[PDB]
Amino acid sequence: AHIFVKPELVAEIGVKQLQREIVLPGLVWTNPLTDFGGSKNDTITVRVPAITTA
Amino acid sequence: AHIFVKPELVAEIGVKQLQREIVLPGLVWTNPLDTITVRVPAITTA
Repeated sequence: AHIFVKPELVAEIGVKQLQREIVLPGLVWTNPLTDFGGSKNDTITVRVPAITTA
Repeated sequence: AHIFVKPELVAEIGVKQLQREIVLPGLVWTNPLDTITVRVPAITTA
């Protein structure tokens, strides 16, 4: 029978892998403490004030 | 290897111990002054 030699075409019709929408990083508390360098063991230990009872 | 001398930073970021909200005082009849007496007016019949 008739046999033809043809290329193998490749196209990008816009399909892809569906992925999550980024929401979480904009919500949590980011960077209250910055000077991690210049502190022992990379720790910026936060103080919490004292309360008392009468 | 390399050794650096760094201080222990202590910073306050607004985190504080959670405390109650003062609501009850001001809703109760307070009388600044040893003791005080309150006189209730008399009522009668007819």
